[PDB]
Amino acid sequence: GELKAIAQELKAIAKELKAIAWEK
Amino acid sequence: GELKAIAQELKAIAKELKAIAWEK
Amino acid sequence: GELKAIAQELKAIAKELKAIAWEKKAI
Amino acid sequence: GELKAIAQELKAIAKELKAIAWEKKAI
Ligand SMILES: [N+]
Ligand SMILES: [N+]
Ligand SMILES: [N+]
Ligand SMILES: [N+]
Repeated sequence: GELKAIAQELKAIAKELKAIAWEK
Repeated sequence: GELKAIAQELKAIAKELKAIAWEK
Repeated sequence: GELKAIAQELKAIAKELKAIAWEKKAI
Repeated sequence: GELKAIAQELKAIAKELKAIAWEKKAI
């Protein structure tokens, strides 16, 4: 449910932070 | 580096939220 | 800019989690 | 309790990300 959708958002953010690390 | 460690923390939280969903 | 926008999103998720926690608590 | 503790952690990470964003900006 809701908490699963939030967990998916966190995993998407985790990928963004790793992309920022490796350039910006 | 730092941002990778934070991304790992977010992925660990995502797993906690999914565990909370499926019981608590 | 991007890190600041992600910081806002995480604070917003924290609010959302407290609302969920409360709804469960209340019920 | 647990969701509230995770909410605090996410707000703390948001602060940490703004500090990082700022350090990069400043440099
Ligand atoms: N995001
Ligand atoms: N946690
Ligand atoms: N969100
Ligand atoms: N943290």
